[PDB]
Amino acid sequence: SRYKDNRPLNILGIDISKMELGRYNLFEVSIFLQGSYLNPFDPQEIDVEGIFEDQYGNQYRVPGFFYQEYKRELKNDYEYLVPVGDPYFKIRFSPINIGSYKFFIKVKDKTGREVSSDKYTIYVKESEKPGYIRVSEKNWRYFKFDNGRQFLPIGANICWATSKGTYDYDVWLPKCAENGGNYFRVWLGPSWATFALERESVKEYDLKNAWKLDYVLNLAEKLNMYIMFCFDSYNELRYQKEGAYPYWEHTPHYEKNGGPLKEPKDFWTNNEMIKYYKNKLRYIVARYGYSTNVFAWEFWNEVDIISPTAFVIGEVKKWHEDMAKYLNSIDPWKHLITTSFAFSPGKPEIDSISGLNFVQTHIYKSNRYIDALLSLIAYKEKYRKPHLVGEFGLDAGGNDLWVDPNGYVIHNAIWTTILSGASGTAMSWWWDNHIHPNNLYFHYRALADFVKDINFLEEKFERLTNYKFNVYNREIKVIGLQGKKYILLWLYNAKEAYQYKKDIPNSSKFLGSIELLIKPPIKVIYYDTYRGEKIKELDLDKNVIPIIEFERDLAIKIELL
Repeated sequence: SRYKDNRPLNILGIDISKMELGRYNLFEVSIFLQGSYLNPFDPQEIDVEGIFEDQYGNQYRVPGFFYQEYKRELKNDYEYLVPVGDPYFKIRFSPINIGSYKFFIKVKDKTGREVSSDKYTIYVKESEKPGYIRVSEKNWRYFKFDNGRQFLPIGANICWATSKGTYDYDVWLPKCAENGGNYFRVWLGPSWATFALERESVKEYDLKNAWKLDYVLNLAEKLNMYIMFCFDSYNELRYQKEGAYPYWEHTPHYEKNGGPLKEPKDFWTNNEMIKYYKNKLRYIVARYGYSTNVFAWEFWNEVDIISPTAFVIGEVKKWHEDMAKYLNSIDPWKHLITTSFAFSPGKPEIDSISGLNFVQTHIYKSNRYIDALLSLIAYKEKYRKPHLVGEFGLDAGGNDLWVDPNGYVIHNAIWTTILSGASGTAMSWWWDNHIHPNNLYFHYRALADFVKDINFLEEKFERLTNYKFNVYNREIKVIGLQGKKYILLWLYNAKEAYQYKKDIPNSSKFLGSIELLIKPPIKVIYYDTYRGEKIKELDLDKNVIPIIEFERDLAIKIELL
């Protein structure tokens, strides 16, 4: 209990960030106090709250959190954080309405004593921020911002850094954002992760790693990127003898390492573990919940491949139901909640839980993965909520790096997923050893520029269904969406799309045609998917679209006039 205090409870000082703020901007309160508590991360020992009320009567109860300031530096090839000052408590708020707010601070410690601040007033003006990310009420396949604009996630997994820490995100994130990326995913476990909160203990959280996550979230705010926070990964509950990067023997949950659990099965029902896990959720909401740049809370990376001794489907389902209910109840901003599975079809018993707002797929497959993606997207429409292909690659073993230096695999997957009705792009692995060093960002730029001016929420897109290819001596296939006003096609050469040896394709002849069930007149735009630019525009009085010569794949945007 390194942060214990044994003094009578008293507020010693309050600092306020700024009294005039924009909608959805951060309003931060610093609270210096003394009190009686063994563990500042445990609300039964000390409970700090900010109570906010807008002009319209809406009330927000925001949990406070323990904080240490650091100053970062680079020591050759690793990040080093120097503590600045004593630790203290913070409250982080974000106003969803404009106008005036009144707020006060309340603190209670284990002695039962309670103290309060007096009431403060702040004023909120309109801003440019679109708000929090929600499921669209117009089309449950897609996400929106509070202001009604669509959110189409484009990006990749960027789940941890090297020893350089935040200095790696300083490089990766601006490159992503300038190439149309607006999304990434970070890991908050296991203990070795850059942002691991439970690093030494499941009862107290790592203030250095939490500060790094602050930094990366602040960078995402500056770049208009939105983050999925993955709280735990399967490795934590997998025994060494089971392989697949196991970590149970090293995890703080295990009694051997100071935790409450004798075996990983007990995670789901151990009373002490459940209490600590709720304290962790409270800490995460307190420290990061304000941010509109948190896209989603994700409980687990691939929970189905924890130890088979630990996976009891009924217990895992009840735990997800109960934690989703708890998290929603304490999160003033009601962020989206999800979880993930290694088994590509997922677990319907868990995916159908109402408290999980969208479903995910992870898939690593080397052969005919375009058809596999299309099949999984069609299948999971049964859940009537958005579907994110949250991990994709050729092989979990890392063959992609030497098989496909040009990123054709990534290219094929991001076009297939978007034009099959998934909520966003397939999210690649290998950010640090593949995407960045091979400079694969241009693939995303081309795709983002193709889709950005379409409002997916209102097109009533359906997968293309009544088509007729007329092509001779080539095998061309199509992935496509048909809506009220646009038809979007991705055509690929079945014999070239899965070969990765050739240079990036570097378009005047007629190849063939595709006939669609549409009413002319139409405008046809041919789009180079590697250079990310229009090749050709064509007005047509009949429903037969010519296919121009292409090497690997080609995109076509058809507007019904």
